[PDB]
Amino acid sequence: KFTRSRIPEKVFQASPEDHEKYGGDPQNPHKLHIVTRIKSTRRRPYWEKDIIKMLGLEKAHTPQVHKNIPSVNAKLKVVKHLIRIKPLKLPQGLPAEENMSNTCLKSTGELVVQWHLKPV
Amino acid sequence: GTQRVCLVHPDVWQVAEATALVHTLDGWSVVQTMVVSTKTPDRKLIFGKGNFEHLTEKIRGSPDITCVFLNVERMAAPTKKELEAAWGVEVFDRFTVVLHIFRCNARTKEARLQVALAEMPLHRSNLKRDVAHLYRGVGSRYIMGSGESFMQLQQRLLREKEAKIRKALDRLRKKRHLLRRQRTRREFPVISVVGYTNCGKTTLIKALTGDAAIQPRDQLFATLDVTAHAGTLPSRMTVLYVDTIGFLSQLPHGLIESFSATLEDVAHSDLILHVRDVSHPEAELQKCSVLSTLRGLQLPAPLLDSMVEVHNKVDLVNVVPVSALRGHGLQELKAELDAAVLKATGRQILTLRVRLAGAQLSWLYKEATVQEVDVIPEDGAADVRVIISNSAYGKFRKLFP
Amino acid sequence: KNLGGKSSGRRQGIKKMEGHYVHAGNIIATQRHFRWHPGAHVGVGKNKCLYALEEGIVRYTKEVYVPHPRNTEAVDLITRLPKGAVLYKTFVHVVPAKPEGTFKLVAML
Amino acid sequence: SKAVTRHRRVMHFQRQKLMAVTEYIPPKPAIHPSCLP
RNA sequence: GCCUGUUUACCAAAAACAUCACCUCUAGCAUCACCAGUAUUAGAGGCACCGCCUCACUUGUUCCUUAAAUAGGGACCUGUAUGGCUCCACGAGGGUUCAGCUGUCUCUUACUUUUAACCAGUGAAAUUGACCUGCCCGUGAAGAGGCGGGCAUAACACAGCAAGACGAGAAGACCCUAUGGAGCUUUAAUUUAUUAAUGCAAACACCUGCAUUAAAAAUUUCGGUUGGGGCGACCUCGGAGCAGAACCCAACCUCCGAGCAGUACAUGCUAAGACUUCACCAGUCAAAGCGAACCUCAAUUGAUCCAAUAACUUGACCAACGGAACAAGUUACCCUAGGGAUAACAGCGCAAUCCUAUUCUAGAGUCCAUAUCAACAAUAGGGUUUACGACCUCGAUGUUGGAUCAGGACAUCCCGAUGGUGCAGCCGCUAUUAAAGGUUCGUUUGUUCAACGAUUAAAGUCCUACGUGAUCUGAGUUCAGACCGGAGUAAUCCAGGUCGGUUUCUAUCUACUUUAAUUCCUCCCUGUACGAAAGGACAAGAGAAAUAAGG
RNA sequence: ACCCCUAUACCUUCUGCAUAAUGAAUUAACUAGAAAUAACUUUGCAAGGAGAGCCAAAGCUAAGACCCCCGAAACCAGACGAGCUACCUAAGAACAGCUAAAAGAGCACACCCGUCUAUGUAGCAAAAUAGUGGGAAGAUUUAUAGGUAGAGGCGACAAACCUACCGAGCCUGGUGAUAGCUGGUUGUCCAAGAUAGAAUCUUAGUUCAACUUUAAAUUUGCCCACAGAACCCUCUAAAUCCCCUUGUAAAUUUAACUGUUAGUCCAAAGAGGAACAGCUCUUUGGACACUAGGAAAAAACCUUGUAGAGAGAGUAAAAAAUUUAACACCCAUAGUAGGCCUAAAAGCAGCCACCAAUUAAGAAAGCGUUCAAGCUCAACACAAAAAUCCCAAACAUAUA
Ligand SMILES: Nc1nc2c(ncn2[C@@H]2O[C@H](COP(=O)(O)OP(=O)(O)OP(=O)(O)O)[C@@H](O)[C@H]2O)c(=O)[nH]1
Ligand SMILES: Nc1nc2c(ncn2[C@@H]2O[C@H](COP(=O)(O)OP(=O)(O)OP(=O)(O)O)[C@@H](O)[C@H]2O)c(=O)[nH]1
Ligand SMILES: [Mg+2]
Ligand SMILES: [Mg+2]
Ligand SMILES: [Mg+2]
Ligand SMILES: [Mg+2]
Ligand SMILES: [Mg+2]
Ligand SMILES: [Mg+2]
Ligand SMILES: [Mg+2]
Ligand SMILES: [Mg+2]
Ligand SMILES: [Mg+2]
Ligand SMILES: [Mg+2]
Ligand SMILES: [Mg+2]
Ligand SMILES: [Mg+2]
Ligand SMILES: [Mg+2]
Ligand SMILES: [Mg+2]
Ligand SMILES: [Mg+2]
Ligand SMILES: [Mg+2]
Ligand SMILES: [Mg+2]
Ligand SMILES: [Mg+2]
Ligand SMILES: [Mg+2]
Ligand SMILES: [Mg+2]
Ligand SMILES: [Mg+2]
Ligand SMILES: [Mg+2]
Ligand SMILES: [Mg+2]
Ligand SMILES: [Mg+2]
Ligand SMILES: [Mg+2]
Ligand SMILES: [Mg+2]
Ligand SMILES: [Mg+2]
Ligand SMILES: [Mg+2]
Ligand SMILES: [Mg+2]
Ligand SMILES: [Mg+2]
Ligand SMILES: [Mg+2]
Ligand SMILES: [Mg+2]
Ligand SMILES: [Mg+2]
Ligand SMILES: [Mg+2]
Ligand SMILES: [Mg+2]
Ligand SMILES: [Mg+2]
Ligand SMILES: [Mg+2]
Ligand SMILES: [Mg+2]
Ligand SMILES: [Mg+2]
Ligand SMILES: [Mg+2]
Ligand SMILES: [Mg+2]
Ligand SMILES: [Mg+2]
Ligand SMILES: [Mg+2]
Ligand SMILES: [Mg+2]
Ligand SMILES: [Mg+2]
Repeated sequence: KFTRSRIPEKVFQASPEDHEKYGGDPQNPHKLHIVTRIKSTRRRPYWEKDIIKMLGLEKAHTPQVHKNIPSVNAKLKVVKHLIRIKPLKLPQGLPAEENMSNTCLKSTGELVVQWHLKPV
Repeated sequence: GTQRVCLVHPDVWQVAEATALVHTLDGWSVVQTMVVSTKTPDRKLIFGKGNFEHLTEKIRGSPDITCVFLNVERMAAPTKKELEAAWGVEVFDRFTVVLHIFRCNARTKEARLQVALAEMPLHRSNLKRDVAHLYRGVGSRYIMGSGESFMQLQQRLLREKEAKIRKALDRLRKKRHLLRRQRTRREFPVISVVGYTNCGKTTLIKALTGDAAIQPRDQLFATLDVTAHAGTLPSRMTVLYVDTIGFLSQLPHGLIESFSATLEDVAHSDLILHVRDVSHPEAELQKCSVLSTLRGLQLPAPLLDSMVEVHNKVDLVNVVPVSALRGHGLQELKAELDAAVLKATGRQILTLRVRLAGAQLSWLYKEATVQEVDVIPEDGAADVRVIISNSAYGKFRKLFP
Repeated sequence: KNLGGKSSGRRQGIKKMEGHYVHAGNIIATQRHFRWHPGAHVGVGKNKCLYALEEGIVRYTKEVYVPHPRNTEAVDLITRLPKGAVLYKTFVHVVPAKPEGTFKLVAML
Repeated sequence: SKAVTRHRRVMHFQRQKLMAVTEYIPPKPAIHPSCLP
């Protein structure tokens, strides 16, 4: 019978080689995930459909910010084959009230708080 | 597989023969014997009602009886049906039992084909019972399809199977002729060893040839394949003994005649050797049975006339008494076989003077059996006493004038 | 040749898993054999069903098994047990939540 | 069709792709050792 | 079948019905049949003249008939079974046959008339979703003009053809289903309203009322599951696997069981809260309290209504077990509504079965696995058998064979080339290549097949809707009639045998309609090569024919 | 205009239809959802409402909304039918010629019938024509009038015939019979919407459940952290239940309803079959019964889904790979034919030992010998095939 898959915990224990490859320090982990649905929930189990709806990833290629916490991570583990997860980067820090209207999420995963649309 | 059988022998030795037949099955055990006399062998019930009721009550009272072996050549369909209904167990006759042992022992494709031909009558007899589970009540109301009914279709299929078997057996006969071509061309004398079942044909051939691969079994109908083994006679002549299938009495002729494809090697034999089991109480009946079986097989009349006889199993107790296992009269038997092959194959034992040069002596060695060579060095020649066939003599006369 | 075997499932098993608030009289688990044994504040019916004798929380534990001395089969099993061996069984417990009652001032005589 | 078949059962195309992608790749020894001293 | 006769008007004319004759049963009597009659009469029947009796049919062997016979006729041989033998005459009855006859046929041709084609007049029918209506392969709701890949391709008439348009025609007659019909039979259920008898009443035999017994009928039914339906088995309840771990899970799936028993008489009454066989019904557990002492077992059963009882309570192997209060068979005499939800033919899936090829090197082959085979087995290929599945078609895909015409594959039967040989030669066997061409006529039987006769160079294996019924035939099968054998009480039925039995269609579309030959035999080589003999060649050459094509 | 590219009529039915499953030639006209209970919405009045009766523990009054068409074979009642046909009644008629002789006689006209063949099959004909054939003085044929009427008649029984269609006539009426069966069910637009089973003379249907829809009330619904859920059985699967947080916004309950309860393939765990089936049966999940792209065409495989216009753009899945078999050369004396074994068995039929000479040779690893002999070897020396006709065309080398 086809059932829900229990991912062994060893899969989610990064190695030093993984750290070097993907550029992430085990200490000081990132706070937020940018998650984009890159796969259709069609032809996938209803539980994956429901998890996608819960995470609010109904539209494909639409980034969504999520907490990097154990429960959200469990849901993302359930639907990990349909999504792309990246760490949200804040080169200029968190947006403030003043610059809340000038933000932009660049394809690199950086939320720039000044968007001038002018040459550097 | 496993069968406990009650041996019901009608009467008008044979019990011992039927017991041996049962034992041959390797899983069939005789658990009861009933010799019952009757004056009407041909009837729906072979026995008069007085004996029939006693047999029925005895059989049904005995619970170990899985089947009954009626020592009759072949029981008709009504007789089988009535006996089955009365005795509440399966009924087997000589035909069925012999057919079963033939099927069990048959190992070669030729033997399997021949026993299938032998079975064909059994399949025809049991057609109704073998197809009763396929009727499904379909016929005469379904308005389309071939006009053949269920039984007509089954009979057609059985006939087609029999035709296939007969075609295959004809091909086998052709192939056997092809195989015999070479031995016939090189003029090997052929002696076909025939006789009653279990009379010692295989053992005698083993004793004569000296082969060790020959395995004379204790069970009946051990040899189901016609096979040729070479041996040497006192005259240094090589003779080919053909071991054949044994014959049984009170058995349908068709069963054995189904083996004619492989038994035709007997017809092309130069001599026939009847192995009489003299120790057996019914040796005379065995002789009658085997002679009738050979006549049915249509062996050449000259060959049947020239048939030699050897009394095997003489140790247990005009001809040559022999003991195959002990090996008592083998040398004598070989002497008479030598004489018989000389007078049958048209081989002349003659002295022949040859110049000791030109390879005439080597030619004579290779194309004839040089019994002896007396050499005259003064004339530089040799007189060879040799057993030479007519063809070899003609070849020599032309080659070396 | 094979007749019968058409009986449906008894729908037996645990009705209240651990941590479930249970009111007095609730059936905790229905069983054909003694899978879970009665614990504190848990009663057994004629058909071996476990019902809550008090209002509280269901807890499943593993506790040593000491049959009644008149339970001949269990006593024989124990008599045949090697020294040092202790049987264990799963027991169902109801940890009562509310107190039996409170003392209230009813009249200031 | 049962899980165990007398013949090699056809794999679901995704399983076939998985098996093709997870095939053994031998280590290529850069310069062929045969023609090195 | 005695005969002459009768019959299903419109598919059966007969062996069926009748029939003289014979036999069985009933009836002792008149004013509307019988009958204006009276036991030698009348009616209801059976069978079938007469004659002889109270032997016939089945199991095998054989003879005649044919060249050849599953045909026809005649014998003998085994067992079954006062209604059995006997064919005189007769028969559009069913088989066999001598002789003759003949276009039945080998083998078809010529002519005349009709029809036909063109001209003139008059002028339908079914059919028709629209069509701007091609071929191949593949695909697919399992068989494409329309889809995919190729190929082909100016437009049109006219005359032919019948391979397809699963062609037109009839809402398939076969098969299944429907709590759909009807006919018939019954020892199916329920009745005797109606008659005929009696008996008791009423009246002084008849009539009336009430009962009983028969005949006659009447009303109604004839369960379900089901690898189609039938047969068989099963139908309710519980335990265990399948279903390993909360629950739940099908099977005409594998196995076990139950329709109680035993002990007690608080096996009393009440009452929170829960469980629950996936609904409901029903079934379960139970604190506390009153009252008392100080229930085992898995199933172990059944509702409502209605009966018995004063009441409490009890009542169906209602087992088709959620239970109609009480109803069976058969239909080919059948009918209606449907079903390709479901069978028969076909196609299609599959390849158990079947066929074929390689591998092993046991065993046959005198020795020798491999000239030819080949056990135990292994690996492959085919889709011709017997099956299974029920996917298209039941507002029809007409059915086995044969005629006619044949298309295709090669796994080649012959002719061609080649290797091996247990190839001396001739015959052969085996294998590679070769599908241009060819692959007979007859007796029996519907035979496709099979047996037999005579031939041939051979009389190949298959597929093509078991190719080909809008080209033909209907002998069988397979309607309605009728017998013989068997089953049943009967209707009627039967994988038994048989005699008879309506073969529609004027072509709209597609497609098509004038495209260097093989073989046998005779002679010679040559009675040569070869061979001990027997027997007996190739190659090359000459001549004769036959078939096929074209004239 | 065509040529270019894309595009498998519609309806019904079905698991699934371009389907070679049904219907339809086409135009015009006609042709098919009737209604209570309880609910919902809107008013009036209100512990009362209503124009007597009835209801009322906010009810009550009124209104709005709310349920099709055609089709059987049948059954019964009353009429009508014997100008056809079955039989009968009355009184009539016909039957050449020849042979025979008082004939259910023979041949054979008229006449009656209809054996066989051909034609015809919307025909000349709703049963005929031509030939052929049976009877043709009788149980014959036939004209006329009359009679027997359907729970019936009549019948030389063929379940025949009874006014063209008799397993039981025809007409009218009950009657718009009934049909769990088939077919049909007519304006526009949007939205939600495929989902376990039980019982059933029941599996072609229906009621309940489940699912689905609408409106309303309320608060938890889904995902899920530990902890927790059995021994039998020695070991043992994917998982499941429960479940705070967390991410989400749904869930339960109340009121009122229909419709679906004859289903297909794929992945997986299994059962039956034959570890066959596009086979059948359960379980988990997916897809299809809805759009689109791809796998050639394509319901079930892969990608992808929430919908419009655009002559913009980035992508998703998405194109098969393979080509396979050479091989040693030289050389061999010999204890002895090692014993036993056997007629002999000599390296080689079998058993025991298997030493030993020449630099170099197994008391012999395969052939071969009846036995020998002769041959070597070891040792020195230096993949496939089926039937209409293969199937895009091609291409190895221009920088992912
Ligand atoms: N006492 C004894 N027995 C013997 C003799 N010859 C043969 N036998 C036995 O007879 C039986 C015959 O066996 P085979 O020789 O294989 O038989 P066959 O003659 O081939 O006959 P089938 O078994 O029918 O083929 C065996 O038990 C032999 O041992 C003899 O001389 N004496
Ligand atoms: N509960 C119950 N009712 C019964 C039983 N027997 C009969 N009945 C009732 O009677 C009906 C059956 O009628 P019948 O079959 O005629 O009964 P019977 O006792 O065999 O015969 P009668 O007395 O002639 O009716 C049922 O449906 C009930 O109404 C029974 O055993 N139990
Ligand atoms: Mg033998
Ligand atoms: Mg069970
Ligand atoms: Mg007659
Ligand atoms: Mg007559
Ligand atoms: Mg008449
Ligand atoms: Mg007729
Ligand atoms: Mg008539
Ligand atoms: Mg007729
Ligand atoms: Mg008669
Ligand atoms: Mg004939
Ligand atoms: Mg004209
Ligand atoms: Mg096609
Ligand atoms: Mg034309
Ligand atoms: Mg025509
Ligand atoms: Mg078409
Ligand atoms: Mg048609
Ligand atoms: Mg129909
Ligand atoms: Mg019928
Ligand atoms: Mg009915
Ligand atoms: Mg419940
Ligand atoms: Mg029931
Ligand atoms: Mg009939
Ligand atoms: Mg009908
Ligand atoms: Mg079929
Ligand atoms: Mg179907
Ligand atoms: Mg199916
Ligand atoms: Mg049609
Ligand atoms: Mg070939
Ligand atoms: Mg016919
Ligand atoms: Mg006739
Ligand atoms: Mg017939
Ligand atoms: Mg025709
Ligand atoms: Mg159509
Ligand atoms: Mg239809
Ligand atoms: Mg039409
Ligand atoms: Mg009249
Ligand atoms: Mg006259
Ligand atoms: Mg006359
Ligand atoms: Mg009759
Ligand atoms: Mg009849
Ligand atoms: Mg009429
Ligand atoms: Mg109606
Ligand atoms: Mg929608
Ligand atoms: Mg979108
Ligand atoms: Mg060497």
